[PDB]
Amino acid sequence: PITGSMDTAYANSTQEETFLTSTLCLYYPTEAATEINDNSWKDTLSQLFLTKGWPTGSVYFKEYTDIASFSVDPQLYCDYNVVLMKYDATLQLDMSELADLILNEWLCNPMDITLYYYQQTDEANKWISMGSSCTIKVCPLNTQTLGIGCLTTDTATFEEVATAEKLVITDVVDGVNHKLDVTTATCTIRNCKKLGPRENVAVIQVGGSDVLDITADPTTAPQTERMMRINWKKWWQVFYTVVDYVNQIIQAMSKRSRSLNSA
Amino acid sequence: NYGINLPITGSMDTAYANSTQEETFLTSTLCLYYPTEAATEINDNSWKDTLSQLFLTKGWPTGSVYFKEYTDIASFSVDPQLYCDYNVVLMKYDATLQLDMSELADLILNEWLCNPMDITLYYYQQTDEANKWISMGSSCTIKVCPLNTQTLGIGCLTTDTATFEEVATAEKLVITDVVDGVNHKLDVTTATCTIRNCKKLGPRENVAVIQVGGSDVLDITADPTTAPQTERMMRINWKKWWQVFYTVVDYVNQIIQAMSKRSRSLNSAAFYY
Amino acid sequence: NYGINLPITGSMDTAYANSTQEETFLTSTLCLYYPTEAATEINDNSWKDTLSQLFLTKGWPTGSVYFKEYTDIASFSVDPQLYCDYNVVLMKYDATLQLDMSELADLILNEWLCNPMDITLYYYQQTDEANKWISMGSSCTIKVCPLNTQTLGIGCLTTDTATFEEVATAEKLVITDVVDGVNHKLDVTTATCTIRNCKKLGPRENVAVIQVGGSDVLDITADPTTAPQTERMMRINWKKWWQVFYTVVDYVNQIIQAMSKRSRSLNSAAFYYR
Amino acid sequence: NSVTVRQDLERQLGELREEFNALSQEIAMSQLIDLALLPLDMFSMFSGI
Amino acid sequence: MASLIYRQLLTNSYTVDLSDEIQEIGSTKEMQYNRDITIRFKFASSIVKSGGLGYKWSEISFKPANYQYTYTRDGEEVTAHTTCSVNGMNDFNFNGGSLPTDFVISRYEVIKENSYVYVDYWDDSQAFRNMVYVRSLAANLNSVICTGGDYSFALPVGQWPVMTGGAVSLHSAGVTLSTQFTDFVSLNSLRFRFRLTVEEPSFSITRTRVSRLYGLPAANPNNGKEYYEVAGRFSLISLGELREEFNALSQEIAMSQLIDLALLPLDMFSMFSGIKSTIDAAKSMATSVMKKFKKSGLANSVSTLTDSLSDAASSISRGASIRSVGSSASAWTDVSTQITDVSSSVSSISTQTSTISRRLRLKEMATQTEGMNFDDISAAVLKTKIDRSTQISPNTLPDIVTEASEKFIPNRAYRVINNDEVFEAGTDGRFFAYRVETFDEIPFDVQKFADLVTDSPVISAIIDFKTLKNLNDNYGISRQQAFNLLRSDPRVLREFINQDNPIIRNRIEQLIMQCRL
Amino acid sequence: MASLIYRQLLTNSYTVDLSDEIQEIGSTKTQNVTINLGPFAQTGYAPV
Repeated sequence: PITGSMDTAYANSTQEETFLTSTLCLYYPTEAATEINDNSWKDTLSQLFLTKGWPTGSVYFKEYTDIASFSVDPQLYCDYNVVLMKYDATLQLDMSELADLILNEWLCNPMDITLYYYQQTDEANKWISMGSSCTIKVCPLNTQTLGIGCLTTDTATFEEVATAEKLVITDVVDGVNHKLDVTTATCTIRNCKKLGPRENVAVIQVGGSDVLDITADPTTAPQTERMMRINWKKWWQVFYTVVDYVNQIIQAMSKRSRSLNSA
Repeated sequence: NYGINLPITGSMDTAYANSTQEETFLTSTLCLYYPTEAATEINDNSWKDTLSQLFLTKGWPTGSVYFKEYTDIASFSVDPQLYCDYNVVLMKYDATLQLDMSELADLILNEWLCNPMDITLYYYQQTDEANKWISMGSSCTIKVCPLNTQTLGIGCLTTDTATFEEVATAEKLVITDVVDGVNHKLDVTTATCTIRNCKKLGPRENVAVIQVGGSDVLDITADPTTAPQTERMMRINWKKWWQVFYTVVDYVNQIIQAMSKRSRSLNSAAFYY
Repeated sequence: NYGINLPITGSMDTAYANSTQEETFLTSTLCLYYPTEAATEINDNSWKDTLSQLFLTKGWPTGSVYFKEYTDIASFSVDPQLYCDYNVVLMKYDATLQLDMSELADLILNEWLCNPMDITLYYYQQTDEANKWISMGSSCTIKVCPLNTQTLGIGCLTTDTATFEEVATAEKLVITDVVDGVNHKLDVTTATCTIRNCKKLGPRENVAVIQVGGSDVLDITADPTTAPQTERMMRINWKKWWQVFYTVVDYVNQIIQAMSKRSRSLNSAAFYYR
Repeated sequence: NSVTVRQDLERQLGELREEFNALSQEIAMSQLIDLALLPLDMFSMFSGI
Repeated sequence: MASLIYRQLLTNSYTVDLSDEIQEIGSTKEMQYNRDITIRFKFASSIVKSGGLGYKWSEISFKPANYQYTYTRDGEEVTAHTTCSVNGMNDFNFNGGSLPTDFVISRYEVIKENSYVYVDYWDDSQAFRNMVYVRSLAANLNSVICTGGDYSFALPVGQWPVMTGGAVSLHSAGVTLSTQFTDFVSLNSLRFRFRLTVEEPSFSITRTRVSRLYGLPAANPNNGKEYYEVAGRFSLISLGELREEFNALSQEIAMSQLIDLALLPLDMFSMFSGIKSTIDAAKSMATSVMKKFKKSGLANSVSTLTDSLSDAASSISRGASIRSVGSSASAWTDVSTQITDVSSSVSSISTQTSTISRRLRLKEMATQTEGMNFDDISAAVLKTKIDRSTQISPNTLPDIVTEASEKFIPNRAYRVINNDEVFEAGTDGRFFAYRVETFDEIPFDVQKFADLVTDSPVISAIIDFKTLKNLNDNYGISRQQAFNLLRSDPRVLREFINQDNPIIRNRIEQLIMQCRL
Repeated sequence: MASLIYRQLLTNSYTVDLSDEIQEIGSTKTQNVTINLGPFAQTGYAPV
C-alpha cells in the first residue's frame, strides 16, 4: 500500500525515460516487407525513429510470415512489442486466439493427456495448445470416470473441438472431467490460468471493419487500449504512421510487473 | 396484475434477497435454437443428450432444456413460436443474409403488437417511429404507391401496379418502413405472403441472440440516427460448433441473467387484434 | 409502477359507474363460431350479412362482428386461434363425440400455459391437479409406460411399446391425465400428433360455449370429486338454426356480460402474462 | 438387463454455495439460537435429507 | 482429558467385534520410487462337455491365466509377469430340452457389473523389490474394453449354435496389497482390482433363445487377442525390551509443559495421529488397542463394580450378607468393607481403607470427578513418549497402551471434603483427617468416611498431606489458593510448579517417575 | 448414567449400517428372480 496524500508534483515528461532505457520490437508479416521492396527499409525507418526519440540500437524488426506460425513463436523479444496484423477474413479466430495470448498475461502448467483426464475450474482456466497441427478430441466424464456420449475406450466416439490448428484456446463446461485426445506428436497442450493483461503489445489491426470478439463467453466484450486499428493504404504508409505515433502507441502500453518465473 | 396505480414504496430497506439463479433453475425452461449446419457438424445421435447432462452442472434439471432446429434464418424468421421461458438463439452470420438476420433479430429481441391489414379494400397510414409493417411467408413481394390527400398516386397510378414502387422482392421476413403520415395503396403477393400492421415497444426479456461469425453489428434502428446495443445481443468467436455449445452451457446463467423471465405468456408473440 | 406488485384500498365511495355495455359496443369485437351443418341449414348467401344488420340493433357497429366456420368439433379443437375479443362458440349435441367436446370445452373455457415435450429423449411426470398433457393433431395415439424410481417399467418394458398402456386411440384433441408424481416413458405418434405439457391457470373471460341440444353436460374436471358450472357455459333449446342465431343476437349483451374482458390479454398486465 | 449403469452429473462446488447464502438471509433469530442448545449430534444431522 | 481417551476406548469396544468379524470372512478359508506401468494380461477358460451323445455342455468357466512380457520404461527393459482372475462371476444356463439330442449348457459364467477382474503384477526392476513398507499407493490407468469372440458348439448332427458378443470395460478400482507363492519363492504385489461396466455389443447364442444379454461370457473372452492392455502411471509414497526405554525416556519430560497437556481432551483422533504407519494399522489398531483393553486389568475390574451394584440392588431380597463400614450396603464402601479377600501383616482400618481404595480409587476415575485426574497425568505420559519413539508397526501400539493403565501410578490416594474436613484414603497405607484451614489431623473415621465417599464427588489428590503440610509451613498458602489446591485445580497448581518451584516440583515429578511401567 | 447408555446408542447407530453391510457380502448369494415374465394371447392348430 501506498500513502494516499495528494499534493501535486507532476514528474514531468515520462517519455524521456522510455526513450533512453527501453527497446521497441515491431512484428509484421512477410507480405508487409515484400511490398516494401527495399534492402534498406529497416534502416531508413530506424533513422526516422531517432526523430520520435529512439536511439539507433533501440528498435528491432521481427518477421512473422503467418498468423499461425507467429501465434506459436511469440517469444516477445523486446520491452515494448507492437504487432501488425493483416485482416485475413478466413483466419479471424486464429487471429483472435493469437491476440488473446499476446494481449494477456498467462500462467501455464503441463498436461499429460496419456495418464490423467482433466477439468477447467473457473472462467479463467483455459487449455492453450499450439504446434504443427493441433487436433483435439474430448470426452466428458460423469462422476464415475465414464463417458457421457462417449466411450473412454474408443476415440472414434470423442467430440472433436479443433481440427489441425496452429494455436488453440479450448474451453469446456467448467467443473467436468474430460479424457483428452490430442495429437501430441505435432501438438503440445498446456493448462493455463489467465489474468493479468499485457502492458506491452499493441496489436495494430490492418484492415476490415475490424471489430472482433476476444472473450470466450457471450456476455462480455472487452476493448482495451493495447488493441489499436489503422486504415490500410500501402504498407509504407502503415510504417510511417507507426513511426510518426510511436510514443502514442507506447503510451497505450508501458513496462510490466509480472514476476514471472519463466524468464 | 389489476395493479399499477398507486405507487410502491421507495424505502431503501437495503436487503437484497440473495441469489435469484436458484429460482430460475427450479422453475424456468431453456430453449436453444440453432441452424441445421450446427447439428450436422456435431455428427452424434446423442449430442442433445450429452449436453443435457452437462446442463445439470450449471443447474438445470433433466426435463428443463431443449433443442429447436431452424434450418435457415428465413424459415426461422416467420414461424417462430418461441417455445420456452428463456430462448437463446444461435446465428452464424452469413454475409449475404445480413438484413434477413437484422429483420429476424428485430422481431425476437423486441416486443411487438400487430393487427391484420386488408391490402385489397383499404388505403392506410404508418403513424410514428414505432408503427412498422411486418410481413412474412413463402415469398414476400411488396410494391407500394404513396397517395396525396386525394387518394391519387404520387409517381404512380393507383390503377396499374406496374407503376408502383417495389420495396421487397421475395423475402421470408420483411419489416417495411414508409414516410410517416402518408397513405399508401399496397400490393403484396398475399398468396404466399401475409402483411400485418405492427406497433413496437417493449423489448424482450428473453432471447439472446448469440452471433457466430465475422465482425458482427446489427442495426435495429430503421433510422440512421440511433444504434442500440442491448445485453440480449451477444457474440461468440467461431472455432467449431461443439465449442460453441460447450461455451453456451459453461455460461448458461450468465446468458440467462442478461434476459430474465417473467415476460413469456404467449405462444408466438405476433400479438393478435 | 408495472411490476406486478399489488395493493388497492376499498373505500365504499359507492359511485355505482354507469352502463358498461357502451364501452364494449364501441371498442370490442365479437366472433361467432358455428359448425358447417349450422350454416348449411340456413341456405342463404346473405345470412352473415342479414344477422350483421340485426347486430346493429343490439349495438355492434358494422365492422364489429365476425363469423368463423368450424366444420367439426375435432378440427375446431385443433389450433384454437380465437380471433376476436369475445368468442361465443356454438356446439351441436353429437352424443358419440361428448368427450371430444369436453376436451375442447376444457381448452377454450380455460386459461392454459404450455411447454413443449420431447417424447424421444426424456420421460416425463405431472405435478399437481393442474399439470395435464394436452396433445392435438391429425391422429393422436398415446401409449404410456409408468416408471418406478429406477427408470424401469411397471407393467411394461421401456424397450417394447407393445407392452405400453394405450390411453388415446387417434383423437383430434386429447387432455391426458396420469397418476401425479410418477415418471412415464411416452409413446405418441408425433408424425400426426403434437403433445405439450400444460399447467392450468386462470379461466376464460371470453368464450361462452353455447350448447345445442340434449339435456346437457360436458364436465371439465378430470377428477370425480368436483363439478364446475360456470357462466361461460350456456345452453339453448334446439328448434332450427335460424332461431338459434336470432336468440344469440337478441341476447348478445347478456351473453357478452357473462364473459367480458379477456383478463390475461388486458394491456394492463406484466409479470402475469399475456 | 441393462448394459451400462446410469451416469448423473452432480452440482459443482462453487455452484451450491451461491444458494446457501441467499437461503440464509431468511433464518429467524430466536428460533435459531435455541437450536444451539440441543446436542444436534450424529443421528440428528443425517436424519432428514 | 485422559478421562476421555481412556474411557472413550472402553466405550468404543463394541466395535472391536464388527471389525474383527470382517477380516475373517475376508480372511482365508523415507524413500519414494516411480514408473509408468504397462499391464498386459489375458483370461483363460475351462470348457467341459457332459457325456452321452455330445449335445450337452456341463461347464464354461473362467480360469486364472498367466502372461509374461517385456516393455521399455526409462530406457530400461522391464520383464513383467501377470496373472488375471475374476471374482463375482454370474452363472447362466441354457436348456434346449431334456432329450439327449437337445442343446444344453448347464452352467456358463458371465462377468457383469457385480463382478471384478484382478490382475496380479510383478516386474524385475529394483524399486519394486524394495517395497516392503508401504505407507501409500494410487494408480492412474486407462480403461480397456474386453470383448467376447465367437465360440461354436459342434453338435454331432446339424447346424452349430454359436455364442457371440459380450463386452465389459475395466476401470481401476481400489489399490491394495498381495503376494504370489509358487513352488518355492514369493512375488510381492499390490494387485489393483478392476470394476466393470457392461458395454456393446450384447451377447447371444445363435439358433437359440439367448440374445441381448450384457456382460462378458467365459467362452472366448480374449477374442483372439494375444493380450489386453491397461497402461498409465502410479505414484507411491513410502517411508519386554520396549519398556526399559520408556522409563529412561521419561526421566526428561518437563513439568509445566506436561500438566497442561492434561487439560486438553486428548481423545481418540488425537492419540493415533502422530503414529505414521504402512497400512490400516493404527486404524484396526486403534481397534486392536481396543481388542486388548477389553481383556485386561482396567477392563474386568470396571466390569465388576458395575455388577456388584446391579447384583446387590437386584438381590436385596437376598442381598449378600457382606458387611459395611458406614450407613448401609453400597458396593463401593461395603463390598470392599467385607471381601477382604487378601491377608496378614498390620492394622485394621488400613486394610479396609485399602480395599475400599482399590474400588474407590483407579476405578472411580472412569466415571466422574474434578481437577486433573491421575490418569490425565498418565495419558500425558503416554501421548508423550509414544511420540518420542517414532515407531510404526502393529504388534506394538496395542498392549503397551493397555498395560500402561494397569501399571501406572502403582498406588495413590484420594480425598473427600465436606464441612472443611479433608478425609484422605491413603491407599495401601495411611489415612488422615484435616480441618481444611489450619492443616491439622483429628481421629479419622471408617464411618464418616463410609458414606461421604460412596455417593459424593471425589478428588484425585494430586499433592497429598505429606507434601501439603510441609508446603503450608515453609511458604504461606493463602486461604484462597489452598481451597483450590484441594480440588486439584489446574491453574493454581500450574502456577506454583511453573512459578515458585520448591517442593511442589517433586510431588509432581515423583509421580512421573512412578508411571514407569 | 442412563442418560449416556440411552443416548450413547442413538449416537452410535450410524454403525448399524457398516456392520449390517458386512454380513451380506458375507452371507449367502443373492439372486435376481425378476425375469420380467409376459402374459397370454391364445392362437392354435389349423388343418383338416
